[PDB]
Amino acid sequence: WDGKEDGTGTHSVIVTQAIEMLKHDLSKDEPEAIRNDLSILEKNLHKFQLGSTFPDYDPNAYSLYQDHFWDPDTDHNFTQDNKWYLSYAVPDNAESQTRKFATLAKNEWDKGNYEKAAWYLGQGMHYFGDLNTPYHAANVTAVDSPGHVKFETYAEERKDTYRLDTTGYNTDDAFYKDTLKNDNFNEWSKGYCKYWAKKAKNLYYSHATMSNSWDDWEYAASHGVGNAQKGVAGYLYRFLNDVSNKDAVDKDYDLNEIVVMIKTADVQDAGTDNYIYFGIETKDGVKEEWALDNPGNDFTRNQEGTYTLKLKNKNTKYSDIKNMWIRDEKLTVATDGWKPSYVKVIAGDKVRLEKNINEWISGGTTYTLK
Ligand SMILES: [Ca+2]
Ligand SMILES: [Ca+2]
Ligand SMILES: [Zn+2]
Ligand SMILES: [Zn+2]
Ligand SMILES: [Zn+2]
Repeated sequence: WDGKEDGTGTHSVIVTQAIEMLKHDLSKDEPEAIRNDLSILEKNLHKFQLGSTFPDYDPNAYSLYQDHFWDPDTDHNFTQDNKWYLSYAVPDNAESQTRKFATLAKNEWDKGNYEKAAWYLGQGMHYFGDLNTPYHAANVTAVDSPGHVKFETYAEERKDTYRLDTTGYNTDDAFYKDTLKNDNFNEWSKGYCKYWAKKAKNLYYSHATMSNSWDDWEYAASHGVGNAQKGVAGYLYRFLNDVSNKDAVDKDYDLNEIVVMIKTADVQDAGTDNYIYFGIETKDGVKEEWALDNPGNDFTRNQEGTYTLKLKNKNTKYSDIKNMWIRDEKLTVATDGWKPSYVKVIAGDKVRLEKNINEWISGGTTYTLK
């Protein structure tokens, strides 16, 4: 959907209206902690709105915004499904970005930086809103259709007439309780995004094509914007339970992947063209190393990049890991330097590591994280 950098437009209306819906839907039996925590989110509504539009204006965005797309039936974005775009392939998609940002936001909340929590959470709800956008869930780019941008502008012009006051439910009903029943957050999130994205893909094929009428577009756009609002209301419910519930027993799951986020500092010579690797060693001594390389540039000055690393072993839990590292390999004998600001690591439902670095790393060295 459309948005503007100042935190307005369709994406902002969606998340803002979603807050109003949750307030209305909160049942008389809900604990005070959920209400209180929602109020903290309301106090930082501005940062939440800004988050909700930011990814369209992130200076580290990929050239084609391919992470804003997600086809629920293939589990891929268009650069992995469409033959013309295979050399832009990137594992990151709108489903995966939703939970990256939800997980990031929980960690900020645990630390008490509610402003940043709300900014991160708004970014997560941006991607979630995109997977509710028919063109995005059908993997149809702005390039493949002039109708794509046209459809989002149409939606934008009418966004205020799409505002819902409620889901149709209170938080005692299955709509909201379903979001709580699976302790595996990543699995629930993927499953919940699958439900909404498939609805949006159906809406593309049935109603939002370039050979559909104007009445068909109003339908696709009002259901689409409405679905996003509903979906966000539920997502927020689960989020607010995850950060407020002290008595919830915490679970552990085998990792399919590790998400590694790195920012390179904004000083002279901070960047590098060296090969950069992330690595782990389990307790049994098994070793896995990945190259950090999305297509296009990596580790240029001031650049934030996210690297999703698929595990070769399937019976690995985070607590099996003994060592982590970043390794810097240089092509040539000539001395060079890289200054990373930070590394964050996500595995499962949690940010496992946040390490401020701000120290130079020579090529041919290894930096130890754990
Ligand atoms: Ca350098
Ligand atoms: Ca690259
Ligand atoms: Zn959008
Ligand atoms: Zn779009
Ligand atoms: Zn987007």
